[PDB]
Amino acid sequence: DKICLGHHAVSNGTKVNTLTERGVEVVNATETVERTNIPRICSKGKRTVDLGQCGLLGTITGPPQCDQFLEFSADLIIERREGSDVCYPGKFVNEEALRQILRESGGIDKEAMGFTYSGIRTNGATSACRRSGSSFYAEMKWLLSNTDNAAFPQMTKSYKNTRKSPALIVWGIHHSVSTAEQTKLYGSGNKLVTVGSSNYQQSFVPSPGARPQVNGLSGRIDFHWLMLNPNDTVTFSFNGAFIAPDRASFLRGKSMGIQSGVQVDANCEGDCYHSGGTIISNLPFQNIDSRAVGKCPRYVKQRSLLLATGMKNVPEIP
Amino acid sequence: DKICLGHHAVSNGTKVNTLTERGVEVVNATETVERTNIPRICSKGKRTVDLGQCGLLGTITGPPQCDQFLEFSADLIIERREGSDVCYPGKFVNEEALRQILRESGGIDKEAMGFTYSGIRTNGATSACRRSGSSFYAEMKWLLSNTDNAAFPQMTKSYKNTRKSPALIVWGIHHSVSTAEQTKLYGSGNKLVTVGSSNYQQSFVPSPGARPQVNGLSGRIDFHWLMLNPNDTVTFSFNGAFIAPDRASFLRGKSMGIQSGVQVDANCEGDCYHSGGTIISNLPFQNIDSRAVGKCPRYVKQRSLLLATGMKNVPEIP
Amino acid sequence: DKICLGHHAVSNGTKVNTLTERGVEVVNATETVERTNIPRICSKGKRTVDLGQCGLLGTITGPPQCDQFLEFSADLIIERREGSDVCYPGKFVNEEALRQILRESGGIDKEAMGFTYSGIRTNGATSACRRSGSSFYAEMKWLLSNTDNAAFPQMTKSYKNTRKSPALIVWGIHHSVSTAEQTKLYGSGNKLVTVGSSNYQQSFVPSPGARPQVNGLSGRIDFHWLMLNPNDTVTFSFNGAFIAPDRASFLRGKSMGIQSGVQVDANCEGDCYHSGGTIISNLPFQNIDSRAVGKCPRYVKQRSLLLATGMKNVPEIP
Amino acid sequence: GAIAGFIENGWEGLIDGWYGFRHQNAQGEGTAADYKSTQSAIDQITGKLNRLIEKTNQQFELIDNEFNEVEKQIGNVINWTRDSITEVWSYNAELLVAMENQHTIDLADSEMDKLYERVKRQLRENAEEDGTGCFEIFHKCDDDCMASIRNNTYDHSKYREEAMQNRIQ
Amino acid sequence: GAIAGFIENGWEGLIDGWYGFRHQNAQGEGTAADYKSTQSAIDQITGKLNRLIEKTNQQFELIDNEFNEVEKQIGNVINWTRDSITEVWSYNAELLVAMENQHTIDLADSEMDKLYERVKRQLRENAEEDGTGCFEIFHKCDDDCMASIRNNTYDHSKYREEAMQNRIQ
Amino acid sequence: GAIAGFIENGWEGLIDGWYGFRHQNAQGEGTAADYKSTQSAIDQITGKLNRLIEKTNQQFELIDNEFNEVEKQIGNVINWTRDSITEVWSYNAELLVAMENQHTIDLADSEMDKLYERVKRQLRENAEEDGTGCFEIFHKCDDDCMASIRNNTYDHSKYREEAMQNRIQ
Ligand SMILES: *[C@@H]1O[C@H](CO)[C@@H](O[C@@H]2O[C@H](CO)[C@@H](O)[C@H](O)[C@H]2NC(C)=O)[C@H](O)[C@H]1NC(C)=O
Ligand SMILES: *[C@@H]1O[C@H](CO)[C@@H](O[C@@H]2O[C@H](CO)[C@@H](O)[C@H](O)[C@H]2NC(C)=O)[C@H](O)[C@H]1NC(C)=O
Ligand SMILES: *[C@@H]1O[C@H](CO)[C@@H](O[C@@H]2O[C@H](CO)[C@@H](O)[C@H](O)[C@H]2NC(C)=O)[C@H](O)[C@H]1NC(C)=O
Ligand SMILES: *[C@@H]1O[C@H](CO)[C@@H](O)[C@H](O)[C@H]1NC(C)=O
Ligand SMILES: *[C@@H]1O[C@H](CO)[C@@H](O)[C@H](O)[C@H]1NC(C)=O
Ligand SMILES: *[C@@H]1O[C@H](CO)[C@@H](O)[C@H](O)[C@H]1NC(C)=O
Ligand SMILES: *[C@@H]1O[C@H](CO)[C@@H](O)[C@H](O)[C@H]1NC(C)=O
Ligand SMILES: *[C@@H]1O[C@H](CO)[C@@H](O)[C@H](O)[C@H]1NC(C)=O
Ligand SMILES: *[C@@H]1O[C@H](CO)[C@@H](O)[C@H](O)[C@H]1NC(C)=O
Repeated sequence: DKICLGHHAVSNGTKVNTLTERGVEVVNATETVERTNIPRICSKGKRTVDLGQCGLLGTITGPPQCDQFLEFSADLIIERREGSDVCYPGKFVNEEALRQILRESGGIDKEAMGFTYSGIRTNGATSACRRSGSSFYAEMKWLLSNTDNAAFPQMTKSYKNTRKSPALIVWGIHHSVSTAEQTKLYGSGNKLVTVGSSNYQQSFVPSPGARPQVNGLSGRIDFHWLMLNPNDTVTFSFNGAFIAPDRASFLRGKSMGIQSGVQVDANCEGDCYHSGGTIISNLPFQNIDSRAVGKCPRYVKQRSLLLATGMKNVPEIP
Repeated sequence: DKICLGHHAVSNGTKVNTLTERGVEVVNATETVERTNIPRICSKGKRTVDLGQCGLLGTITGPPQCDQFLEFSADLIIERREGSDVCYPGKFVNEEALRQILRESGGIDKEAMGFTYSGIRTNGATSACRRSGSSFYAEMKWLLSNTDNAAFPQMTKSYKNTRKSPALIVWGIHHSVSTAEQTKLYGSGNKLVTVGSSNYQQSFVPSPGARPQVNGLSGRIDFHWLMLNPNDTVTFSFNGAFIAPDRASFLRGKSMGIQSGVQVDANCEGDCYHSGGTIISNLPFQNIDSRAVGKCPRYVKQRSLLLATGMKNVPEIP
Repeated sequence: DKICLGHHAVSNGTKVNTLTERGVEVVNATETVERTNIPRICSKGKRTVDLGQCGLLGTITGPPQCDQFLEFSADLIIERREGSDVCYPGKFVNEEALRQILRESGGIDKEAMGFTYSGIRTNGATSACRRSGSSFYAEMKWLLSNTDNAAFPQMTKSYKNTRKSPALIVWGIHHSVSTAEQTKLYGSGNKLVTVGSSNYQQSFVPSPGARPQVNGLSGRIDFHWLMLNPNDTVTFSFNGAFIAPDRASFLRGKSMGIQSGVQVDANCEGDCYHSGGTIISNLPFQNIDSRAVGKCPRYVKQRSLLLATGMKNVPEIP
Repeated sequence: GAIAGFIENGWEGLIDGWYGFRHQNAQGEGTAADYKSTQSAIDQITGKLNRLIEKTNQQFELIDNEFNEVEKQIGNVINWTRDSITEVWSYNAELLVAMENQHTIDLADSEMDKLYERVKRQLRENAEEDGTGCFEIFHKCDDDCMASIRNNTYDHSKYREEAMQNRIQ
Repeated sequence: GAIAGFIENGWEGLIDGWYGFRHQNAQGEGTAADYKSTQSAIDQITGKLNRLIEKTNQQFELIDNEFNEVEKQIGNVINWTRDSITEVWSYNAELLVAMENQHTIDLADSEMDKLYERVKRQLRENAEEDGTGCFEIFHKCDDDCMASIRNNTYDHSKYREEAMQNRIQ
Repeated sequence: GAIAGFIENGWEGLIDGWYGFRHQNAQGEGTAADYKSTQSAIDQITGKLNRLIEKTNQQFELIDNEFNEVEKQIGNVINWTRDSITEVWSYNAELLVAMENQHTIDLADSEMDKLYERVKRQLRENAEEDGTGCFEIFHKCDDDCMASIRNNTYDHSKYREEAMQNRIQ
């Protein structure tokens, strides 16, 4: 008569690593590193906007591409590679800092700044901003002299933020293809634009000159921005080459922005994104994308790290 | 006859975590995460200066608020929220880099740069720098033309650092409310200021224009700085709108700077600070402030991580 | 009759640390923290260039010191402290970003940009760039007016990158010692230089003024650069004070750059470098240099961390 | 036609538990799983699993741009920081799993010993170890007796006379 | 009115030590703490504590500003770096304590076994395990005899005849 | 002139192995190393070593400059990041070695116990523990008998009568 103590075992053993051994067989194991990607943006539960051809910074200035998004609202914001912030060729100064701000803004609320003009044209337009016909940035006014080569009057415009949130203010400096063109638009002489706040002081001079044709145009409009504190005032002093704002922007609340090249899905629910889709996993680590954002498992180099969920496998003596 | 082997146990058991269990009782445990804050700045043993209304950068230029600190010496430097670097409205370029430098300077030693002037006023003053009457920055000279609208002579001033430590040099560009005011002070025509070293080259043009009233004033003075290497020379070329230095600064030794809103205590001895006070602890971690500075336990998210200091608690069979 | 079970032991025991004890003796241990430095740059297998007196940025502009390296090729690039990017006094804007780019370029391929000039001198030279006699940067053209004080014609030059890699383009702004000297070289009036791409827009004005003598000279040439995308074009608009490029640069492939002050060795084979030499080790950590680059063990504070390679040492009862 | 326990070999037939009993008597051979030891091991392993599921509430946002590349200097600083942090987590991950796996294996070996030692203490002086994880029982142990050992209702006093006799001669 | 040892239950009355002895003889019941096993455990635990007290000499200074907020881009890079480093230390802290606690518990269980096994080796063939962490002593063991076991001065040769007799019949 | 095993003292004369046997019989005293236990320990320790040799393929490049110091703000951010990362690796290194060393020591103690327990199971009822890691053998065990124990060819059935006799009286 005999009684033996034993433990189970299999022929289906899987190898893992320990402090000592490499490839020690255990009875059962599970993966800790996620590699399974969902090639969609799972947006269920999240108010989602697909900017498409609209560049994120364009939502503030308003090229034709962004007409739908001038006061957009979102929990999840998606930039696309085809997106463009611009109709008339140019770029923002400190663009990326501004993008990062808008990605978590929750969208924007626009409000008129109430600038009035006299002895001056405001209908500056271009073929590059076609909206039915030639037009311009929807939130901006392209100011000219009045006739041609005529002198541009020195002007001063101010705006106080009477709200409880900071106001996003944007203006543009126009760089003509030639001093001849600058003169034709704003008159002769040097041109100066000053922007004053109570925590901000900057200055701007235009730079006329030949540049490569972009959208058929060799002129550039570069945009500038500041955040205006509550009850603070911005003042604009200028005498030409100034792209004035018509409305200011106010951040709605909270959101998250991503850059992606895959479709959206409002059926799937997710919380960790990358340009290739959504990572839904309870696993502590992932090997899909290091730049993934949201609430994510930590990115690792290894594609697989097996965690033993069973004892060491010891084959039965046959 | 019988002998039993056993171990102690309690009814006062405290729960901890392991690799496997969550809330396993042990006989005794201790906290590893500090949460106990001392709402004071424990300064015993440390030479401490409470800048109060004086902004740290103000110690170099010298508004009335910083008259006590023009050549201050410290082991521990404390900035306050009410502090201001400025009397006449303005700001430093690259301000934060300069603050970080002064926080560990050990204080400053001032030395005359020995600039002499002719055909020019140097008594530029303002109501915003009231010191008995109207005055100006103590370490700076506000240069004017001579009468009013009169031409400002082109000037060139140089200064060699004959010491073994780098010299902190500061100058200012004045931005008038209008070109009319700029002309009244420095004469007509464009204005240029050039600053040359042997490792530094920069240039400056003033930007007259209307700005919001700060301290009743719509003009701005923005300050610039460089570090002058030993035996190297700085040269100032200018023709107006130039706020000249009178003295240079030399760093005394070593210190640490903090920003705080609680009182100072010269009785308590500390080495880890945050805006809310001092963390004195032998514990490896703390959950008080992530931005705490000095010699500190590492900041963690968790408020509590209990370390077992005793065996597993097993209640006696009643 | 008796049989005993035992384990080996020594009098030559070495102390290590555990979770509990500090200085527990084990039979044998080995070091995990490398401290053994090879005071050479082990370059076997790697195509190595020792720039010596040539500064890395100088390889693009071409002072006499870099004549050997104008189209250099390397796997390993070594900067030296005596190196200089400059003959005529000046510096690059965004210098360090450019250095970081060249350190991993694999060297540079130069290609003519094909600029032609009329009504203008191009033989701008200086005593500071002595190459047999007075000369200038090898890859650049110092443009003047024609006679003296004569007007500099407005010019516009463009260049398209017809290759599949981005082109490194460099130009210079000349800052004269005085407006008198600026006028003597480029004529009277304000001077403007504009640089336009399809992703880049900048502008430049010279700043004449007295500066400390460097290499006997008080003028400064500061260099600027951009990367030109394939099929994109850069356009230069200027009327004086412009240091034009003659050739563009193309990155060869892949390399690594280091800064060192020790000799080179083509016999030793290495992969982890610092300014003091090469770290060759299978150990996981090192305590030699925190800023070491290449493929390295992780830097640690401790000079020694002994790993037990044997059991606990228990002395025999005598 | 002998049976053996742990110590050179597991049992591929024990399919209703992790640890178990295998006996042979006049009634034949049998195998049953022990609940308490198996459940202890499963509770500890699942305990590990849940601990590794505890999600983080830290949210991270974009710090650079893969359409419009950021400025070189700040971009290289960012990449250098990220790659540094990735090395750290890659190391942490590797070490965590290796450490946990070593512990999973060891506590499993531990449970096997605790079961064996328990049975040894039940049988007292009525059995001897065969050296393969089994006990030679020096008395008649039918299926009912074998079952009594498995549920700790075995009273060694009942078989002690009979067993000590057979052990001594 | 029986006594029991470790294995289902500790002793809330053992208040002068961590590990101890509990006996019953004609003189009655008694409990005393073992010094060597208790001191070993305390030395190892305090050893852990001191290791976690070893302060760092690395000093850190302000890298941003909570009165005058730094520039957005460099500020977001800084926040992203700090939060990343905080996640790392939060993880390290959690893992360290969990790991140390598992070890503290295990080495404590180990000391209990070493004490039990030592006593088992002292008593040789004069005792049997009852299965509750106790030894049934098959001879007369008065208080002086019980004390001799506690200080390892127990000579099993002295009681072996008497004990083996009572064990066999 | 007694011999003793593990439990207060190692053997400085065991120079051809980590674990071993030491006997005394009429033929005298002898010491030999056990291969299987020694090789197990060596394989596990070298296994640790190789695991710590697994080189990283991550390459790092210069992010600042020690000839021409970078801008103050970005330079302080870089230094703060590097020093932070150094603290992390310094901690990791310290913890890794301490953890591994604790494990190396423990698995070594484990191998010693497994060897001792194996021998105990070979000898069955023909021996008794002396309490110093040795076995008093209650029969004649010449060099050939001692060698049979070392290579697990010892049949306790052969000496059981003779041994049980000497044990009981
Ligand atoms: C092998 O391990 C896996 C992982 O633990 C086990 O699968 C789990 O099963 C439980 C209950 O059936 C589920 O709650 C888990 O979600 C499963 N995990 C996964 C990753 O699928 C599996 O049961 C184990 N094998 C055996 C035979 O028990
Ligand atoms: C429970 O654990 C704490 C922490 O180790 C013990 O308190 C320590 O006591 C020693 C000596 O009395 C002091 O040196 C430590 O500074 C104390 N630590 C703390 C955090 O106060 C306490 O003794 C333990 N409980 C018992 C009953 O021993
Ligand atoms: C003490 O430990 C060291 C480190 O493991 C041992 O030296 C190793 O020996 C093996 C084979 O001889 C080599 O493959 C390793 O490269 C050696 N390592 C080092 C760092 O030199 C040494 O053998 C150990 N001592 C004894 C007596 O075995
Ligand atoms: C708002 O601004 C006005 C002037 O624009 C100023 O007098 C006042 O102090 C500010 N704050 C409040 C709360 O009104
Ligand atoms: C100091 O400066 C002078 C000129 O200002 C220069 O000639 C000299 O080389 C410098 N160094 C020393 C050590 O004098
Ligand atoms: C290249 O540039 C030309 C004009 O310079 C443009 O028309 C063309 O689209 C560009 N791309 C290709 C592939 O030719
Ligand atoms: C950062 O890393 C990505 C991924 O390799 C690379 O494409 C990018 O160019 C890097 N950033 C910079 C500024 O080089
Ligand atoms: C950095 O984090 C702090 C704490 O939440 C926040 O107040 C601050 O705005 C952040 N910095 C930037 C630039 O957003
Ligand atoms: C970074 O650290 C090095 C090493 O101490 C130091 O020399 C350097 O000055 C630091 N960088 C800055 C910008 O202070």
